[PDB]
Amino acid sequence: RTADFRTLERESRFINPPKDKSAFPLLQEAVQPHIGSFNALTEGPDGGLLNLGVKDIGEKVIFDGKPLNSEEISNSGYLGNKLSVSVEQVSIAKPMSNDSAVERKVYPSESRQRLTSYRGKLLLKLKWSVNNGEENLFEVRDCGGLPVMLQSNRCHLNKMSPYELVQHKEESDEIGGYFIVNGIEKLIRMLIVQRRNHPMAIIRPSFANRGASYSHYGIQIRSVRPDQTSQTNVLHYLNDGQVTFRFSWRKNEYLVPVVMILKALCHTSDREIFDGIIGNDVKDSFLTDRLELLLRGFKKRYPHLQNRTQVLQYLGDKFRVVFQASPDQSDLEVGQEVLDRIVLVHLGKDGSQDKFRMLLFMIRKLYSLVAGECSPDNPDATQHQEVLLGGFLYGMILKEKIDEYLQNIIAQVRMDINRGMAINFKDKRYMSRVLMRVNENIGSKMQYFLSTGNLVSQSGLDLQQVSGYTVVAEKINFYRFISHFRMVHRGSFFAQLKTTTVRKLLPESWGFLCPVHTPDGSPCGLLNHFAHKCRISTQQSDVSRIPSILYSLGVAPASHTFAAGPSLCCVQIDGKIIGWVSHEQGKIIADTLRYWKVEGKTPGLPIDLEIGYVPPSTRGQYPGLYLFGGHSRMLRPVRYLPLDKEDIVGPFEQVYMNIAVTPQEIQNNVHTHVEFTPTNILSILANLTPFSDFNQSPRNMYQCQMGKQTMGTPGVALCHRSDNKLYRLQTGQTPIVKANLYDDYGMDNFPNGFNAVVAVISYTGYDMDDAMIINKSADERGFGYGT
Amino acid sequence: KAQGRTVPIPGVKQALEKKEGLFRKHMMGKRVNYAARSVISPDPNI
Amino acid sequence: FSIPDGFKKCKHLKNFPLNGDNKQQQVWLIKFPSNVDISKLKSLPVDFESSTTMTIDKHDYKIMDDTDNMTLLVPSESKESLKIASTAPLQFDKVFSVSETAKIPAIDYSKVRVP
Amino acid sequence: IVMTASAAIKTPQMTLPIWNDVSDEQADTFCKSISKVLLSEVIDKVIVTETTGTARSYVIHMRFFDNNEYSEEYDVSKEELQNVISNQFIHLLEAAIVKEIKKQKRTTGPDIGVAVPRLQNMNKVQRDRQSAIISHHRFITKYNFDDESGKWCEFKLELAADTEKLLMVNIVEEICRKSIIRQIPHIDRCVHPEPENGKRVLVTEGVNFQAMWDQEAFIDVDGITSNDVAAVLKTYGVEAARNTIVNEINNVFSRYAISVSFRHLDLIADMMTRQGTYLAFNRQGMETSTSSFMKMSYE
Amino acid sequence: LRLTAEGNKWRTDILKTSVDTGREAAAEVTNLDKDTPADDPELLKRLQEILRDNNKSGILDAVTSSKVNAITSQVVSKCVPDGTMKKFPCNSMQAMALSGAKGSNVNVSQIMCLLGQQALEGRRVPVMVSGKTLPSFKPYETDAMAGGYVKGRFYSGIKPQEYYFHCMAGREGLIDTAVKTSRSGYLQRCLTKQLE
Amino acid sequence: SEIEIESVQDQPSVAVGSFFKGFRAPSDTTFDLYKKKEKDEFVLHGENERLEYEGYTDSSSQASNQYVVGLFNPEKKSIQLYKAPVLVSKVVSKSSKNLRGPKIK
Amino acid sequence: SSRHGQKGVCSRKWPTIDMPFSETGIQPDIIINPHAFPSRMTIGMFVESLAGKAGAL
Amino acid sequence: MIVPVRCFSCGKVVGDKWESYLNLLQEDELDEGTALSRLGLKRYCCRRMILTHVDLIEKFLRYNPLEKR
Amino acid sequence: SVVGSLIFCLDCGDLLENPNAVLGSNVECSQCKAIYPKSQFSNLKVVTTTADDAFPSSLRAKKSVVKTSLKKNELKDGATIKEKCPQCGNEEMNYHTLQLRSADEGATVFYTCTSCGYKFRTNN
Ligand SMILES: [Zn+2]
Ligand SMILES: [Zn+2]
Ligand SMILES: [Zn+2]
Repeated sequence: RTADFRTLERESRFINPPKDKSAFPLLQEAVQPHIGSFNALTEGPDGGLLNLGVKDIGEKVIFDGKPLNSEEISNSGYLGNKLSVSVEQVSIAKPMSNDSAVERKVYPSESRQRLTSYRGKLLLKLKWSVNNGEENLFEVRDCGGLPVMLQSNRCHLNKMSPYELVQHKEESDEIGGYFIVNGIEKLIRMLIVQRRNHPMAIIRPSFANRGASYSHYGIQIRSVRPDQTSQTNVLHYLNDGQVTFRFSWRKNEYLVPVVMILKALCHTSDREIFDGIIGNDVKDSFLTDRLELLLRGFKKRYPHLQNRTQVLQYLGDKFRVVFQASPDQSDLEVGQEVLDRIVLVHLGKDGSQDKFRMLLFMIRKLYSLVAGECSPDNPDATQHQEVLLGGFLYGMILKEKIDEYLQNIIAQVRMDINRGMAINFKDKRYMSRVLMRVNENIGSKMQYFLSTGNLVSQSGLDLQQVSGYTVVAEKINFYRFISHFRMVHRGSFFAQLKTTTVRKLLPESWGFLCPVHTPDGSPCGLLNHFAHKCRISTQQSDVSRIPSILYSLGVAPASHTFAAGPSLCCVQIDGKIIGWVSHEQGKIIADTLRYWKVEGKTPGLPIDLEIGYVPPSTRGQYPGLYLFGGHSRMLRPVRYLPLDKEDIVGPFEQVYMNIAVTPQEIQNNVHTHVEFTPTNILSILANLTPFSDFNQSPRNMYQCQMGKQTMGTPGVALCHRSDNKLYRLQTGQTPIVKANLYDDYGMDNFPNGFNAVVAVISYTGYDMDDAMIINKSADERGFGYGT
Repeated sequence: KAQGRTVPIPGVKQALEKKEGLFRKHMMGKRVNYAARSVISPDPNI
Repeated sequence: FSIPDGFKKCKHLKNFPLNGDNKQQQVWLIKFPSNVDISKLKSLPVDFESSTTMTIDKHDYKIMDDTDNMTLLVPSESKESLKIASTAPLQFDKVFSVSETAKIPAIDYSKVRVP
Repeated sequence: IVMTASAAIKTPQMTLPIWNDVSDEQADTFCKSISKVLLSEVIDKVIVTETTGTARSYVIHMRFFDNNEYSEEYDVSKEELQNVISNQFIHLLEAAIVKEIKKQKRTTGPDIGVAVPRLQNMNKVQRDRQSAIISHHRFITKYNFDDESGKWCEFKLELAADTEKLLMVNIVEEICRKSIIRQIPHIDRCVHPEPENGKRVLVTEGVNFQAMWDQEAFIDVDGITSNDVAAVLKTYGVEAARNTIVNEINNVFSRYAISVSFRHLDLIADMMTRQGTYLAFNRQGMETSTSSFMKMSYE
Repeated sequence: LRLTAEGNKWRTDILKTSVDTGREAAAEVTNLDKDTPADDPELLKRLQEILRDNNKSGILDAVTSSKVNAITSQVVSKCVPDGTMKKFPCNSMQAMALSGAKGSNVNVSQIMCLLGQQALEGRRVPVMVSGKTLPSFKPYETDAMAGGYVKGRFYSGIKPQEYYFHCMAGREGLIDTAVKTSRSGYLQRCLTKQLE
Repeated sequence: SEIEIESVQDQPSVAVGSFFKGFRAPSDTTFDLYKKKEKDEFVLHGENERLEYEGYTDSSSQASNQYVVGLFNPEKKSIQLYKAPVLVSKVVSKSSKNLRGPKIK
Repeated sequence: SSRHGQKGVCSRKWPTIDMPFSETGIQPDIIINPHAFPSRMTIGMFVESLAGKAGAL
Repeated sequence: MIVPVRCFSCGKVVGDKWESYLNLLQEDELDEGTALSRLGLKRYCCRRMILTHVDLIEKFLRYNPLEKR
Repeated sequence: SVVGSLIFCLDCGDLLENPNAVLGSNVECSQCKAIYPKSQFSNLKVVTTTADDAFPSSLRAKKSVVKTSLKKNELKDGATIKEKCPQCGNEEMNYHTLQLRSADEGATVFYTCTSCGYKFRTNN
């Protein structure tokens, strides 16, 4: 008959911490993008991001300064003995303490009390290959203590039930997601980054002021490797009618003609490039001239480059120094190495045909933007972005440090061969001598990142900023603490801009980014907080079975069709252009896919899949069927009207989707979905605010900041802590007036206030606008007392 | 006005213009004796 | 060339009825999914324009027809392998494509929209 | 005003008081007569028919709006359009094509491997006219303009066999929005707003008093206001500039409904005009001050 | 904070005319005679032309805003104070606004009548490339609510669509307080040093 | 309108190979067909005095789509169906097999 | 502060004898000035007041 | 932490009524309201005191650095 | 195959050079030394139209079916509240709302008169 508080249930759970599944699953679902992100570093298919990362950094070559002595012109060309060093596997151990002999388990409570770091032993199988594997030497090298995330894959608490956690001096429903570094709990802040594997048509005045006769128009795709490392490729339209390919290696930008990078990927004719960009719209005079400028320009500048091999050799010759790929690597090898490491890396190696098709599509999208056929894509909008999770960022910098680690081994060998010469690479003694003369403490390097937030890297990753990647998981009260793990920042670089569009609350954020929960002043609209039911993608699956479903639904293969433009629908799966269809059929496929998606009868179509359909419009967004399944995606649950079942929606696909708020507001022929509860669009703290639909907008916002600054309960396991400073309310009380989500997050474990007899009265004369009166006899009785 | 040494030591010109300058920070404005600071509270009885 | 490995040359090739007289000849191209069996169906219902309906063992299909490069290679003889079709290059008279269509259910508004 | 005493104001304006004998239609026609007119504003379509024969032939057809349409919207005649194309536009177009040929032959392409900076049937009178224009232009062959109706302008451009491919439409487009039909110096647009406190006025988006002095039949030359202090000082003197400072500072406060006593503004203005010039409250204005200690404690 | 049964009837009746206003203004800027339906194919094509241009959208926003704000003014003029249950001097909320003790009749009207049109940077609510102002509303919806016009009051509560739109306009002010490089510190310092 | 089928051939016979827009060729050269043994992949190869033709089947398209070519009769209203694989064909020239030193300066 | 963004500093710790006393015999723990609400428009607190009282009884 | 001694508002002893309240909810199976009435809490200030009490002390006590396990 | 101003090979698909740059009566492909032309390729022409968005003007705006500009006075101030005018004494008075300063600070009201047209600024 009511929406009561659990009193009998609460007190029983306080005495008896459950031995089964922990209560309040939403609390663990809040730290799901943090724990999940770090879990994918070792566990999951393909052996985790860290094993994929060392598989992508590859070998590091150095040659011995010794002759061949063969009975010859070979002697002069002989570089010596080859030494290719790499890392096959990467291991992480749960925190242990050795005393030199037998190891003992070290729990988080110990690390906090000891004022030390909760580190796990980092191991990595080093490969010492000589003369291209004529003799291989393996050694599992201990690379220091890597700080491990709490309640994760490599934490001692992940299996533990509420009872076990209390017996191990932790909170009954301990969330985790943070790192204990020198006694300080530090977390990796989530970042808003460009949506992976999608060509974005952007107008930027910045592009013009860089080079000669450069326009505002351009295309930008953020290609991501399976190890989560990113590599952005940019297309520029010059006023000459020339198209240039922009990229980054080390920390320098490089420009190459697009017709050169196209001919390097696969053997094609000039007409194959023509058919690839210009479809049946051959009569478009605007396109007819622009493409002639590209093809004739390439023929004028490079008349010698007449085949795929010559192009690769010319590319290899000019990039042999920057890519450091030398001195036995041919210009054909270096050329291909450039392509495999720079051009559309999301499609990866053995997918040059796929890279060629995607590149032609980017040129057509670029020409549609110049003409005006296509409106520019907004990077600041939620639809054209994803969320770089902490664990993924941690894995990226780890991959960077192991690349540095291999570079250091070569540096030691280069020092050795440039002086005393020492001995050969086949001797294990020499390997052991080199290895202990190299700084192998990657754990300290990773401990530095978690202790300063400063990004020290040779590439600088695909990020703009270099600081503030890590923040102290402030436990002044639980409300502030739980909000940290739901907080997302656009970037430190964006905070120093006169643009207000970035800070503006947009409709694209509906159900993903909370409209209330944002700070006042400088972090307003920059330091956002996600919705309580919003989730972030940890990996992808069944993605390989979807092209088979699409081709069967009438999708004509891109390799046979040869027709491109905004006049036809382009079908893509994680940036992989698979085919071509009509815009009429394009929606039919998009609607029928969603139907078999929610139905548990189809094995190859996952419910978490994003079906981004873009209908054709008059000077609107570039049309197509851009499907997504990959990591970092923003996802939220909604009720799908036919079948009456749950459906997962992304911010890209939502823009054209008609989702009613309440079931009574469903309009015929113009609605496909409905919300479960409108409370799904707000944060945890925003939902906790009583009758927020009766308060003025900035007061609801200020409450989030207030509840964060309140002297409440920072925890109950304080007698085993040693934090800088803690604020504890002695007499905590359960709210009579409360949202039911207060119980769903078990906020009664950490009371933030007290129920007081409040009279709206002007009586004393000391209370006026910003001043309020407290009762003396109440204060004397311990009301609002804190320590 | 001196050659680069492998931040240099400030000269007497730098001492007079450290930030706002000696004239602005210690002549036009000064820290004073017989003064106090506190949070203000309202009172209708005074 | 000779490469790749595991590939054997096609010696025997079946006869193709190609004449192109004048009461005239027509060459058709059809696209089909891997789920349907071609040897099972002995009759295909097809009419002009995009409008088409087909049902083969619970599964529903639609035959998309379009007026309008692909090159047809017809075998002149089994020993002559394959050669480009010509009359005076050659193009298909009519091009068709079979697309699997699913019936999406109508929203039960009387059951979902509740005051 | 106060801090920089800028001679180059962001929005320089002129308030022109119109007489009573000049009607609302006459004043709007006058606004059009002074407003800067560009070739872009009268053109509807440009069709370039690039044909390569024998020589790159470029048939540029200028499809303008109807003669009565732009004459009622910009106060521009067909005769006015003829003079601009035959004297300015062709000379500007020829210079742009020559520059584009040089730019094509200069840099063949970007340097690979080298690092670039980071992101972050014709009449007799018509024939004599065409022949005279051919003698004044090095690349044109034909020039026919609609003299009766006044709707189009067609002209043929002949280029060498070595000139090869070129984007003429984009080249033409840029020169059209750069070509001025009629412009009164330093003035961009003259508009007719709602009468300010009962006063019939015209607000100019530029400053040139001597040009407005010639429009005595429309404007009361003894009441022509301007926000630009330096421009007022140059033409009307220090006391006029002084009066502009007290009025302009008052406009800044009156807009935000803030009342500041004129005793303050008059003092500020008198201090800025103490040297008979327009001095600002900064290092430059301060140079003429007796106290070196006051100067030392500023910067 | 309460209106009388008589006063609340007036509120619902004036706000009943606001549904037509959305399409009426949309039909005026687009230039269409006899007032074409909300689902008209030519009207929807005409509204798209407006969506792609910053100036054209401005004309649409300013016309629709002036028309819905006229409906707001009517509600407020009728319901306050002749429709309020408790009246001055006893209605303390009303008393504080009239006395000048704290608040105004504008705040009082948002509490007891309606929030009105949520204005963002001089215009209405921002609209997506799809022509949708929210995923809940129809693409190129010719309704006042879709544009940000809140019929709800803080006493009765505000709908989720209205809540999100209020969140936009509410934050918009705080964003301006964050992006305001203009300071009166140096301006005054330059005058005082020369005029001391 | 139900159209009847006379015969269906599941054996290799006739094939289709897409080149580019505006392909003529000498129309006297031969194309050697190849096969690999669930789904069979086909490879096309031709030779000329100045040119050379190479074709193959798309791995993602073969397992998902099955292409067929048929001959229609205007009076009998019967179609003779024959399975035809689509081969993505590229043409290499005499200019190919040209390269400089593996390492230059 | 209440859960409606109505923060205020403690102006004084008023004695219960000097505090206004209810018909029930209760004197408020906290006193909020009525002049806070017309500008902030925190009606959520107003409904929270009669809800909290109903739930306590 | 533990049940407060005396009601913050009036001063009526509430500390002796915490364990007795849980017994009226468990054994007697009464509702929240009737249980408080039987304890002698009629003022809503005294009513909320026990009704709204969390009792985090039982959660706090489970961490004892003086006894093993 | 010839398209617009572009001339492509039928055998390989390479873009053939302009007939004016190379030697007379005969043109040859760079890939294979193919025999061309046929003289039937003709003097190629391309009809390139203007962008239409390239010339933004007041007249181009008057050619738009939707309203592009507002009239001199045909735009009335909608928001009106009953408030005593401090200028002389009027009932009808316009208003504007915006949340200035911190999230703790109140809302500022911007009043406007209808009889004269005088702006205003007062928080409370
Ligand atoms: Zn009591
Ligand atoms: Zn050729
Ligand atoms: Zn007045």
